[PDB]
Amino acid sequence: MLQPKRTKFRKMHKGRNRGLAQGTDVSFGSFGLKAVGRGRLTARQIEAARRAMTRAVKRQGKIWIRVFPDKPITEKPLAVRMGKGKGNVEYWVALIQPGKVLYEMDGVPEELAREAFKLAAAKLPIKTTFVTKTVM
Amino acid sequence: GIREKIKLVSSAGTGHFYTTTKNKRTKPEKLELKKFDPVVRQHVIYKEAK
Amino acid sequence: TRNGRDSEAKRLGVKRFGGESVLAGSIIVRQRGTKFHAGANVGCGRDHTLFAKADGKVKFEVKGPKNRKFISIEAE
Amino acid sequence: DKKSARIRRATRARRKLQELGATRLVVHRTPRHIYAQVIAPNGSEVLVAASTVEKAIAEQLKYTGNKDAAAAVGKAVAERALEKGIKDVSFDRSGFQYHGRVQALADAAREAGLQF
Amino acid sequence: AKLHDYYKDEVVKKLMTEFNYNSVMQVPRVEKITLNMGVGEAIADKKLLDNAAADLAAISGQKPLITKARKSVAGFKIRQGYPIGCKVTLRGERMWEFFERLITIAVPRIRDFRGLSAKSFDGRGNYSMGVREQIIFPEIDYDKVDRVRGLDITITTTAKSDEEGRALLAAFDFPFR
Amino acid sequence: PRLGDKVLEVSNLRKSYGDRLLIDSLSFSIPKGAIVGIIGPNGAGKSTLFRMISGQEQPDSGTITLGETVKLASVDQFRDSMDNSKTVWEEVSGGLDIMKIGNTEMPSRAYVGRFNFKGVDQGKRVGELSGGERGRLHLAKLLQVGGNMLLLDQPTNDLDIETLRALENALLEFPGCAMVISHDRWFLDRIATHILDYQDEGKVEFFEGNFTEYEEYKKRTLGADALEPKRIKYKR
Amino acid sequence: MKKDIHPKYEEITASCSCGNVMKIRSTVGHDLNLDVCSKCHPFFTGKQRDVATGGRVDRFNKRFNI
RNA sequence: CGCGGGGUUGAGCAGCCUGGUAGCUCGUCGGGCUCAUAACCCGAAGAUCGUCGGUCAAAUCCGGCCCCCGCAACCA
RNA sequence: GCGUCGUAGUCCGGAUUGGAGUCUGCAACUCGACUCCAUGAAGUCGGAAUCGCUAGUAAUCGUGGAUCAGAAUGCCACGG
RNA sequence: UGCCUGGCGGCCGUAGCGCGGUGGUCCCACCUGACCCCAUGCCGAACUCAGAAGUGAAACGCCGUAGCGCCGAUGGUAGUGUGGGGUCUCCCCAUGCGAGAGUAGGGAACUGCCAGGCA
RNA sequence: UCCUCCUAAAGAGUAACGGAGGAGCACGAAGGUUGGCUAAUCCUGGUCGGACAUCAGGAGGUUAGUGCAAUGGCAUAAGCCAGCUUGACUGCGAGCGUGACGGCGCGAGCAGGUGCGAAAGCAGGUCAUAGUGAUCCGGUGGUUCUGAAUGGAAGGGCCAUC
Ligand SMILES: Nc1ncnc2c1ncn2[C@@H]1O[C@H](COP(=O)(O)OP(=O)(O)OP(=O)(O)O)[C@@H](O)[C@H]1O
Ligand SMILES: [Mg+2]
Ligand SMILES: [Mg+2]
Ligand SMILES: [Mg+2]
Ligand SMILES: [Mg+2]
Ligand SMILES: [Mg+2]
Ligand SMILES: [Mg+2]
Ligand SMILES: [Mg+2]
Ligand SMILES: [Mg+2]
Ligand SMILES: [Mg+2]
Ligand SMILES: [Mg+2]
Ligand SMILES: [Mg+2]
Ligand SMILES: [Mg+2]
Ligand SMILES: [Mg+2]
Ligand SMILES: [Mg+2]
Ligand SMILES: [Mg+2]
Ligand SMILES: [Mg+2]
Repeated sequence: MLQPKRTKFRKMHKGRNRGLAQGTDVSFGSFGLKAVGRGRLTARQIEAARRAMTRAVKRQGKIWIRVFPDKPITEKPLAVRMGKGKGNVEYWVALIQPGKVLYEMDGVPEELAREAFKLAAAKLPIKTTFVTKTVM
Repeated sequence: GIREKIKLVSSAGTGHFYTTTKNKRTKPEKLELKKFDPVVRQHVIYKEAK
Repeated sequence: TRNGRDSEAKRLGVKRFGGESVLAGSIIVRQRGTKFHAGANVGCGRDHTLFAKADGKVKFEVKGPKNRKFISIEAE
Repeated sequence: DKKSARIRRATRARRKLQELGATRLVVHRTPRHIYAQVIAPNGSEVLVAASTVEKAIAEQLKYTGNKDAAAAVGKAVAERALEKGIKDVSFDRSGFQYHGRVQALADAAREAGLQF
Repeated sequence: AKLHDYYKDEVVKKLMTEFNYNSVMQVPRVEKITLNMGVGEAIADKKLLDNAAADLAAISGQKPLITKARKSVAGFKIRQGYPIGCKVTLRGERMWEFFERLITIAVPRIRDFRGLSAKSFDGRGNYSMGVREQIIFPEIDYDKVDRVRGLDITITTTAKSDEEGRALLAAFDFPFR
Repeated sequence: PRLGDKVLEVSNLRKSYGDRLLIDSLSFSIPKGAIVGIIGPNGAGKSTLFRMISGQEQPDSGTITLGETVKLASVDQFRDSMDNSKTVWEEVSGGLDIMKIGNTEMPSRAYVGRFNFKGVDQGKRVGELSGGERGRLHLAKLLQVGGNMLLLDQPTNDLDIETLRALENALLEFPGCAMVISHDRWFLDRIATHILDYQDEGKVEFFEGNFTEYEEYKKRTLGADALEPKRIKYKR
Repeated sequence: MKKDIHPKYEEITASCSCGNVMKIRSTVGHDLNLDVCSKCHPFFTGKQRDVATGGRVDRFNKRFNI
């Protein structure tokens, strides 16, 4: 489910999601799933979009997951007033900004790779694209 | 607060005293130090008292 | 809730910046540890406060083998 | 190491003296000789010096490098400083324990008119 | 003393020829000898330390220092400050005398003696050897101290290698293997 | 430790300091599991007997043979050896958290607390103490050698009756041997199995049994006399 | 040293069972007589003495006197 | 999850009191008494003190979690 | 009758082991008896409870015999 | 002035680590002895005192060498003060400032006052 | 109520029933000085000794330590050991910082006496920041300052203190 072990602090601030991404190049695999849009991307969406890639190739290739949630997102319970502290931690999300490479894969043909990435991008809430390794 | 207040009387015969604290459990002995006496303007030995 | 207490601000920081013409005994910088060190014609109180020892302009320098910030006072 | 542990042995006195701006009388005590010189408060300009290596002192001593050699150099530098004008000095231990021929060099110069 | 002169005469002319040294001082030499008696289980009472100190005062011509614990470890239930061992360092004349009365009177008295495992070096020519018994030396006549305290001896030499130290120690005819 | 059937035998004991002699023509043998109450007038050799028995004096005749399986623990009259400058823990334990009593080992805090000295009380200075606690700490300090031969020289000096009954109980399940000097006839009546009564002209009577039948032996060899005191005065 | 802190260091002349009398300084106060010394070294005899292993079929041939 | 309490052998309970020391009754096992079984007598065995952890040192002190048991959920 | 050991796990205790052997037997490993050297374990008189014995008996010491090539601390008899 | 060595500084890795060869006139370190003032929670290991038979082995100090450490542009990017505009949880335009990381590369320090050799 | 960190937008300051922790002491040495010393962790060898006890030498370069939370600091050590002592002094104080005020803090230097050091010098408590309670009313010791006709006293006042 990709939830960190032994975190220093339990609750974090809201923060802001600004700027452009850093891991914008395919490094290990030959085909990557670059994100174009911006937003936050939870742990279950990572899991649900990995069981779809794994079924498409279904025996072969290495699947690299570059993003990791490591960010607590709280919420107040139902029918409670404002104040009286901060809400309990429920799920963990990974902040995504344009240019970030989310998933990447090696060992499969380009056309079958494109099929697995299209199935992967129907579970993700941001506009993502398909990118291939280069030589710099 | 286990330390109790004690006063260092002046042995020079005048009425003058400092005031400090002392753990009467760990140190049941009687303190004595050479301090200053403004009344006489000399260094005299001060011994503790209630 | 369980938390929700703080402590009053202590108002540290440099008081006389670079180039100030200070008087004798005037406080130059309040600090907790020893961020700046005491150079020529300055002292250091028990609070690590740096105070002018003689009147004159302040000068900040990074002299030393460990690259430490020093505060000194010119005789101007 | 000997010398490295010696510079650190006498750095606080070397630094306190500089902060006071006092002329210092440094002492170097090798097993074969002993040296002494006086430096300006800044530390760059050195005014006078005397040592057992110097021939005018080594001429009279059978063995340079003992107490009777220290008394020679101590008196020699004191007679050299007082002719110039330096009468206010601060003794610089420089790391060597102030017991042996380091001391005799101090006492001889002190007795020879140096005010410290 | 006698062993020091033995060195100065017929160990220098041996080792300089053996290793083709280019200078006199390049020959290795012994600098110090250390005797350790880690009394260990003495947290119970101090008599185990007093008697061990007397033991080291007997074997060695000095008085032993008491070395205490450095780190509090609960695996052996000891905490920092506890006195745990007795140690004697010997340099010079007393080192030579102890060496003489070790390799002459002491070391052949070992029960089931077969010699010293010459492999047991620490890679710098320093040699370490336990004794497992206290009765080897004539300074104490058996039925005086209850326990049989085994101790450890360490010869420290100035060899930059290990075969140099081995050759030095074989020049004095050690019971090597 | 396990104690054999030859505990202590003295034969033809004789002692004197100058002209006046304390003990002469004294002999006995002590069996296993015995408590020996020693009684007599003040200054009659009772403590000198213990000094002889544990390597401190020399008889005029000799032959005080102990057993080969005897370990001796002694407790004397005066609490003077220990210094009035240490806490109870530092004094009894010697600063060690583990205390090997004879064979086994016990924590020092627990061992000292078995004598009614709790965690708070284990910080009190010895000079800043009472008489009864002084005696209790004396006993706890000198009874840690774990030897099965107790030589107690008036251990009931300044102990309340509750601690007295505690000692009376604790002296009966102890499997070794004990020799107690005491002027407390009521204390010794409970625990005494053998008697060492001193008399005039250096007579040291040895009798087997408790005071109850010692009185019957006296009434068998009866002598009746009641003119005990003189009761004169101090001043005119 | 430290001025009467250590036990006395006296020059005894100990002896062996075959002689080997030599001058060594030790904290004994009395020159003891003991067993062999390095002069009577079991360094050229003791090694083969310790060996007490080997030989079973030769034992059979001794039992096979028939 | 708003507030409290508790978790000690196979069962029921002490000891959590301000830190160094695991206890009672029943139950189990092995002998004895009896024609045999109960009852009774003697001897012995056992618990990582809920769990993840956080003082030389804790079952006790502190927190995370699990379970169970109570209480409160009022004025419109 | 004479000595020694002087109350100690011992000059008590003879278990269990390592070697060397002798016999009967076609054959001694599982699985015999005994001998020699060394090794020297529990054990310091025994909880609840329980057994025999009235006289040459109880207690203690030794000898013999049936089975049997070899193999009794058992069984059956005899005396002090 | 050349040349090397010692003491006190300036400036703090472009100056510090590592690899190799080097020097014993003088100076430097080990060195020899320690009874003596002096010291070892044991020891001339260290700190001291007497000296000088050897040695440059160790340790210093010299150079040579790009395995490190270290310094490091130009250009671009991120951010951002003021003024405007968008589909405005984010951006864009005019103007002013302008990183960080990284690349090219530079890289075995320079030096100022005294005493002592040698020439 | 007090202390430390973040929110706090690179001077100071800045709220919430915002996010995480501590205090209501200790020390007669755990203070002052004069000497002296430098940690964690790992590797190899070495009696009972082991994953880890003491010893020996190599790497390591403060990942160590501080009387107790956090932050800043500390090699000239503020960390560790020893000797001698009481400056954990009296009267003052140029000049500053911080508060609406009550108040709180820092401070060279002057006068009297003192400790350490051969001296230069250092010392008006502790590496710093928490360890705390105005006034009234009383208690204790000193002080001719006043003392209701005068001489005393009572009671006040002043200093130290509960
Ligand atoms: N060293 C000695 N020199 C001289 N006289 C001695 C010495 N030791 C003991 N004595 C004498 O012997 C006696 C010692 O006292 P002892 O031990 O007999 O005490 P006690 O009176 O029997 O008992 P308690 O201790 O109950 O008073 C005294 O009479 C004393 O004078
Ligand atoms: Mg026998
Ligand atoms: Mg036999
Ligand atoms: Mg037994
Ligand atoms: Mg027996
Ligand atoms: Mg009948
Ligand atoms: Mg029979
Ligand atoms: Mg027959
Ligand atoms: Mg048969
Ligand atoms: Mg700010
Ligand atoms: Mg505001
Ligand atoms: Mg401190
Ligand atoms: Mg210092
Ligand atoms: Mg300090
Ligand atoms: Mg502090
Ligand atoms: Mg009047
Ligand atoms: Mg009044």
